[PDB]
Amino acid sequence: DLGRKLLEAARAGQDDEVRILMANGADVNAADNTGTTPLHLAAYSGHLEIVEVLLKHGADVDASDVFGYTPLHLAAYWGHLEIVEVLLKNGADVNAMDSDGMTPLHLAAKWGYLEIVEVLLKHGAVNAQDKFGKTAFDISIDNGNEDLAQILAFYEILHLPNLNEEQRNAFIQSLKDDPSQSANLLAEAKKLNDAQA
Repeated sequence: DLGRKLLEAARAGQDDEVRILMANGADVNAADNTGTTPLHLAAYSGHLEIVEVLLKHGADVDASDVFGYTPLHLAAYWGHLEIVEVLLKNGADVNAMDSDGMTPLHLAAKWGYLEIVEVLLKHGAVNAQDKFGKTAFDISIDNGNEDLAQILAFYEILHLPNLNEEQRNAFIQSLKDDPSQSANLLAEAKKLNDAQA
């Protein structure tokens, strides 16, 4: 049973066993009844090289399990920066949502992965609300993570349509003087954004 062997080797990080299983015609996109594929297990376990091989042989980069998790979800949840970069480089939907409406940005913000949040925003990650109506910034505020709230408020302020350059740079400079106030400045910015619309 080559599919099961490929799933086991993908989860255990056995690179040469994955190569040999591929050489015998194992299905790159073999999924168990939960919808979990070898790319899922390699992105979850943190095996970058197996991610690169699987993607090289045609692994579905946007395969979702019965919970709605894509491999990008798993890489963001478990803090695998380089696997996030590799999956995005191979066309992963940066805005994929799970059963709870959560994007990889939500899961990366949940654990305070600053670099993964940066990489996701570089690839055009969108600000979305989960089932609880919460954004990645809200998650940043529920936790005591000042840096993450500062970055996410930087991006929210950066993308407001009705602020002019002097106001936007004033809010950004106000995000570098005291980051503890990142939650208040964004609200001030949003009020101004809606007064000039």
